[PDB]
Amino acid sequence: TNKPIVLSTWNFGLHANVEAWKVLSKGGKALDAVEKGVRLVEDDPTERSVGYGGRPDRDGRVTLDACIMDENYNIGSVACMEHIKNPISVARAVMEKTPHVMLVGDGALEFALSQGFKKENLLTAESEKEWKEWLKT
Amino acid sequence: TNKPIVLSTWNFGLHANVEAWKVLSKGGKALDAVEKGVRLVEDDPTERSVGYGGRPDRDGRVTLDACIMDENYNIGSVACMEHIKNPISVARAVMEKTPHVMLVGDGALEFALSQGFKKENLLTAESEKEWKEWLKTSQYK
Amino acid sequence: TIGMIALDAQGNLSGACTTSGMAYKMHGRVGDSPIIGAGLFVDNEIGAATAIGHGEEVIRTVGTHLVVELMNQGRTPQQACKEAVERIVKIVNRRGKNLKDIQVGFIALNKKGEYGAYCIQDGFNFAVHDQKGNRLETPGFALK
Amino acid sequence: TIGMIALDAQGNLSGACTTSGMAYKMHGRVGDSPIIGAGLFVDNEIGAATAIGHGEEVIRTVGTHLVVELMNQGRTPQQACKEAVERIVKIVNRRGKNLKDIQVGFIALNKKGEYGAYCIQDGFNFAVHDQKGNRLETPGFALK
Repeated sequence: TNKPIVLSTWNFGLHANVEAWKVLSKGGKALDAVEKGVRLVEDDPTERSVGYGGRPDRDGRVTLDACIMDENYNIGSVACMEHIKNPISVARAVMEKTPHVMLVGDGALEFALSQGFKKENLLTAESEKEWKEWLKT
Repeated sequence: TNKPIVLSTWNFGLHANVEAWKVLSKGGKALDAVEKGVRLVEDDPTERSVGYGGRPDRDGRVTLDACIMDENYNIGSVACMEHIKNPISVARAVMEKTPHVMLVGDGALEFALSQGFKKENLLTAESEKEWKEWLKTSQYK
Repeated sequence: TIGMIALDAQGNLSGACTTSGMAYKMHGRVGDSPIIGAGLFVDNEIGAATAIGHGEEVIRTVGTHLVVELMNQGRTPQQACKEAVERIVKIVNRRGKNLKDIQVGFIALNKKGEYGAYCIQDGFNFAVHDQKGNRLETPGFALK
Repeated sequence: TIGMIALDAQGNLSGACTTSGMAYKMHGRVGDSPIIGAGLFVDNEIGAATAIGHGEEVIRTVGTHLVVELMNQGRTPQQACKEAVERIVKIVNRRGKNLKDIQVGFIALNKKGEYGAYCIQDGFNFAVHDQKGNRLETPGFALK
């Protein structure tokens, strides 16, 4: 068996993998490794397809979707959630702390605040500019 | 081949099936039959697990989820949509009139309003009273 | 929730699912009803399925997609519903949960207009209308 | 979107998917990333998979659940990803759409730590880290 091992999507996976590997190489759990791996990209405002710096919807709202699945069919999911930089971690909170597996929209944000996540402005200057430029075309 | 044929869930399925069969027995499309069929139950306030008359969330809000799928992998879905009595038909509109397959929340309602659907109050007196009863037994705030 | 699947006079399938969800859910909770593959799945070369039961459990097992894939592998509708529920019971055990706390079931149709239904628990009925008229049937159930 | 799937030193699988979604989407649009069976699926007795491409098309085909069931049925991760893309290509054709307008792909891992990937179109790479190191790998694609 070839283990531990992590795979991730796109070129930005390569640096995300290095973060995941800090957990996996020390014998840590796959769930912790994938969360930390993807949070790196969530946090990065220069990666504009994930998390902070995300290109907005047509109304200028940055809305994020995420889900997580562990080794025993535990799942959590958020969708269309605004203002929280680490949706993967809210998803993990939906999984671990509620009787539900998916929260969306304002409900998802309410829940996130109840768990201590911090409300933030995820629309960067660069994404705002490009959005206003798109409104022109 | 045994066709046409329709199946639906629960005892109220029997009543939906009658509606569906008005389409199917005349050679109509499955997609139209299923939409007509489930809209009966959405419309009925005494059916308290679908549409109008639906039991609210813990905050007293009636939020509806629906999806539809045709014979050639076209799909539409709405989730957590308030105020629209017929979410199956909004889902149908997501499918037919947008480049998306799933809208949720305030966006689902906004799109519904743009398609000519009307805001309605889906919370019945009966459902409001039972909700209030639950607030007491569960002590939720 | 109501789920409905049909096979029309042209031999085409479609389906629909619609719900108010679990009473007194957390605001923003979504169940299986609007999720393709969970609450509803339709493939005109194979069959269609729609689900009942606790939404969270249908979502975690992708249940209607599973039923239709079993039909694709050659199971009849009834065999597919049962075998889906049997896989799902194993998963409940793997989870360490009590089967009595979990209801999942399916109704299914194929391109022949053969049909089937199965659930974890007794207590569900479904309505079937074909040229022999409309009727309420009961499915097999695993928890005996 | 980033999806990530891992097999740890204990031999357990887990996965995560997170996105900002399609740029300039309609308010409220949801793609495949939060949908279990579409953007992500993990079964610790079989394997895991996560999806890339147009969200609407991953949802439509329930693609990661498909890839994992193909592994269940004896396909390698590479074989499963390729077969799932080939069935999706057939569906795009049945739909009358132009394959150039549709990107779907998958990455997959099994319980032995075998892995693989495949996509409709070129231009996608994945990253893989194991004890030999971290590598950027470029999978095959159907649209040639």
